[PDB]
Amino acid sequence: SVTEHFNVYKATRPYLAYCADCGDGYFCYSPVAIEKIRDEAPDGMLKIQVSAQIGLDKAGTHAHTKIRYMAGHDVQESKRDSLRVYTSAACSIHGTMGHFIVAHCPPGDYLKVSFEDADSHVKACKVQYKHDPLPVGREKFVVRPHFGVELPCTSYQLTTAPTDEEIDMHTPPDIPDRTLLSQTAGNVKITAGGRTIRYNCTCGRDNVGTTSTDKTINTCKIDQCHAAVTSHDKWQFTSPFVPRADQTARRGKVHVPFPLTNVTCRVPLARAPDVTYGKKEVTLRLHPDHPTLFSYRSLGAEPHPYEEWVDKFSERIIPVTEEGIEYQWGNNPPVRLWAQL
Amino acid sequence: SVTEHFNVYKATRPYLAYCADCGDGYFCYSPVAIEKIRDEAPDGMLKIQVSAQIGLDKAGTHAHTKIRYMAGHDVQESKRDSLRVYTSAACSIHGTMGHFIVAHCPPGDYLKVSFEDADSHVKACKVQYKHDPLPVGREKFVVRPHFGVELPCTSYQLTTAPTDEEIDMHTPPDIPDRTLLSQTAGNVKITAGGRTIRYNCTCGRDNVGTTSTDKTINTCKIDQCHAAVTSHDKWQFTSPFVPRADQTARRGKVHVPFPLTNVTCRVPLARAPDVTYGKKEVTLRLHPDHPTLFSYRSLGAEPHPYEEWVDKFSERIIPVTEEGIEYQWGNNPPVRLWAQL
Amino acid sequence: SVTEHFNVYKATRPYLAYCADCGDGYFCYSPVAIEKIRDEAPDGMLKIQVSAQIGLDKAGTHAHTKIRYMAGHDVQESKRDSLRVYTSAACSIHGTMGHFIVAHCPPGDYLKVSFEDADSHVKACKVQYKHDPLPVGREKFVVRPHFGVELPCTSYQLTTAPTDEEIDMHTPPDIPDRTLLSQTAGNVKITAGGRTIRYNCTCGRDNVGTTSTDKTINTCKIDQCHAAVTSHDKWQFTSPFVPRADQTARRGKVHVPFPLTNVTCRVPLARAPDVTYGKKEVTLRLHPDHPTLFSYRSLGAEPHPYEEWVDKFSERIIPVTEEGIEYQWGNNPPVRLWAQL
Amino acid sequence: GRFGDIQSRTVESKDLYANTALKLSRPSPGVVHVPYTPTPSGFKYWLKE
Amino acid sequence: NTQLSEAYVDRSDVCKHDHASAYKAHTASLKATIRISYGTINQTTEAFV
Repeated sequence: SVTEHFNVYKATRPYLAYCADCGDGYFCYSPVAIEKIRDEAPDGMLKIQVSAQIGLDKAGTHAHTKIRYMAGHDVQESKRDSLRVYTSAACSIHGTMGHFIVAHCPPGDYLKVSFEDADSHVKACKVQYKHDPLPVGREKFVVRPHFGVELPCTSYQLTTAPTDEEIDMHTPPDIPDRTLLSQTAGNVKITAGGRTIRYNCTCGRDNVGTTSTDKTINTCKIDQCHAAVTSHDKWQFTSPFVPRADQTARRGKVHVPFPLTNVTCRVPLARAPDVTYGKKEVTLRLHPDHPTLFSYRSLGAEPHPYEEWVDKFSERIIPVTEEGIEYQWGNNPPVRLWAQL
Repeated sequence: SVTEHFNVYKATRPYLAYCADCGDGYFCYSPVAIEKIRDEAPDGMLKIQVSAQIGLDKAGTHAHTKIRYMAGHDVQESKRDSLRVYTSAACSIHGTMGHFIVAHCPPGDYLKVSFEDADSHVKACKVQYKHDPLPVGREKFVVRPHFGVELPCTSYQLTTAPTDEEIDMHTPPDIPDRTLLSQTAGNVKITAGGRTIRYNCTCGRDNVGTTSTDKTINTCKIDQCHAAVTSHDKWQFTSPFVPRADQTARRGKVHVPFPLTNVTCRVPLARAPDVTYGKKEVTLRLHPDHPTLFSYRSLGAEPHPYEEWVDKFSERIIPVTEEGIEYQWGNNPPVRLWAQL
Repeated sequence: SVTEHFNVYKATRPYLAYCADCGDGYFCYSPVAIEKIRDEAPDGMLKIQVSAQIGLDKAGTHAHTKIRYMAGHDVQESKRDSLRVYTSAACSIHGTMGHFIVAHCPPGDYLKVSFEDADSHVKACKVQYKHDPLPVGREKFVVRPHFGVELPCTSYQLTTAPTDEEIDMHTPPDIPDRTLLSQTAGNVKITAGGRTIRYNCTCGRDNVGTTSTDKTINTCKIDQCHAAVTSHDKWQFTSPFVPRADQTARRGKVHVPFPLTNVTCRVPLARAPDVTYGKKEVTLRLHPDHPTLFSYRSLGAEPHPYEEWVDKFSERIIPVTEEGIEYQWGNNPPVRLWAQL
Repeated sequence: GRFGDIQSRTVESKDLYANTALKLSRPSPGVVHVPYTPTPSGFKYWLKE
Repeated sequence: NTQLSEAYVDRSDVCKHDHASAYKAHTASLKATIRISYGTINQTTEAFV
């Protein structure tokens, strides 16, 4: 249960993950991380598991224009409207909460997420993010403002729920920020800020020191003074290319958003064409719509099961007889195929 | 007629009303509507007419920076660029007249209009009217920047088109909006505010009737003595997704922008392969180009024609008769293949 | 020599021409357009050529905020966001060098070069931007972020060359100008400027005067008045559909920044299915991926070769002889079918 | 990766079978990569079917 | 209460030029420009056929 933002935001000074496609092909610890995606939608209001307190600023609750961009180039509030999505198209994030961001996009295969106001020059960490449409209903459109249904399907929650599960990361800091050392020749000096520089002297058995200030290593300097990124205060859960194998099992457990409810979506119910139920036959001359799903069942009879996606109006073979046929074409009731007399 | 822009725009200034797709999975009372598309200028002159005055400053005239949207919570007279006709694309920015924006824009089924200037931070209302033209000429391109053709077609009107279009309003404004309610117990303490507000109640001539000032209204309190801002000062469009509870069946007529006429256009001139004409044979090595209608017609003979809207470097099999082949493809001229030794 | 490519923009001050589309619908003066292409893409670095000094400032400022475009109505100095990738999307632009601009992007046919750095909204030199996939590997996946390949492809490399190629610039053109000067009653009472404007009067000695300081020439007015506005430091040879009788039939060269070279990349090594080498026949079954060639090869024998660049998870019997086969299905080693045991 | 590759004993119960091809790789050159590769998702594959 | 809705389908005025004709068939014409070369009378002659 995570129904207050306060401590779960007050813990997380986050780090940038190893991203081999941010720009052209450049790869480094990008300050906004793209951990996973989450399918919580009947349609796909997708909730990507992201790198900071996603909106969770240093202000405890989120400032909506204070997007908690969290790198060693610090945990600060960039202009929170600068966060956007590239789904192969400008995505429609309804919200962003926790270490996730939840909203719709053009449902497809080309993942990208963007910080703008100091979240990059343009900060677009991407993937080949396969998140398919998979629409409820035989008609292949998304009926936004009026549709032929209002049918309940398992959508996620757009109010990011506080906690029913637990994003519990482990292995506190071990990552790529190690330039806080500096060179002398026979005695190296120390002065650092911006990381947790754990030192290591080469001519010296005391050089292992976590840095917050100046220091010195006589007898061996940088170039044998190995000072690297150590930290604590979370589990920035599973940063690949970097230490998610930090050898200290010490974790942080926060919530996750989006409890799934059956949202009633505007279904595909369009007007069907002229029923050419012949005097010894059946047919249904139908029109086109968004890419439809018609159904033939061997209704009453041996089950000739048929169906179809739709992109042009066609006359379907209605099994004409007194023994019935089973029709049901795109979000409406069926046709009991009976010839009269 | 309709041949004066100013008062015919600014009489019934625009009313942001209930658009069924404004948000993530629900609509709202959207500030910018998208009413109906006028598309007959064959270069893709999609003139979408919606609930904003297309190109009108809020005080009435052609304000170049001002796009006038209005609500009873007041006129958002905002910037020009905050509307984007996201037609599967960016804004296909052509122009805008009257109550419509006329756009030559790229193809995409899930069109959108977005509003950002003083009517909201943004509002996105989409339409499925997929802007794939299939233009004039045989060829498989839309070629403006080379003069491959000047194809005769529809020039969708961009002049001062005052009176071919008529923006109407009959059964003047009918929709639900009662936001001028105030707090009382039995004599309701309402103030001035909300809209053109009447009461619909079980008592009072302002408790059930016109409130136009501060009031304590009797015989109808909060809880079941309602009120309503009805659309007045114009015959607004038809309001779709609206009611005829505004039962004043009357007349409001105004112009609509720029009906189309004749006009040339840029086109893809005919790309021909190398025809292997031989002593009893005809073949054509058609190279790949844009997917163009090659029309190898019977030249004077029985005209069983080879048609194709083809994008392949294939063989156009020229069986040359004594009648000759009529070989013309892709908006180039024909060829009269008289086949003789 | 290429130390002064700012000198290479000074001695040849470039300029866009009559461009065939600044919008979708006007053949006009496109002063900031996409003049040509240079696509040596082993890896997807297309460099579109533009007649401004894109890759330098107008005075010579090397930066994105010193973004040079050229015209006699001057070098436009933009910030680099007014470089416009509109290639069917905003492609991932590497930058600009000289006259060309290198970048990557998704596929498409409709390329747009926007030029709107502070001097306009944007001048949009559209062109048929046929950029194909041209994918490399066994698969149809394209990403940096897995450990899956070192594909040794070509790259339009990041070098600004001091000599690689020859961008040829010479023959400073002349601008058609009776409108930059002012016409008298029986003369031209006008000044020259915006070009070295040679005069041509219907009768008079204004019929030979080059323009930096005009005059009033009576007795041969407009109506027999003409002027041509030439330029000093004119080394630009590539007016495509510009007039080239700017009579210097000779060009100087220029170095070729953005040259091709050898560079590896990350690869989508396409996964292999469950392969039961059953008692009469092997049988592999593969899931969908990025669209990869499932590829059996007849090992040793008369080789049945057979691949298919598929993406739908299906099966194939390895007809596995004693000799057997080679199933290299999207970028693994060849599946060695020696069937026995 | 078949329909039911995510094996689950009882719906309230914790243990189960599982046949998704959880094949990680020993990692890449400088980036010490999680080389993880499971089978394609049988929840998503069963949604495909 | 009701939604006592009407609906007014009309000829949409983009068929103020956007019409389609269906010619019920009548006679086909013959306007002939025969180049007449009657020896030294070398000219054109055009008329109904």
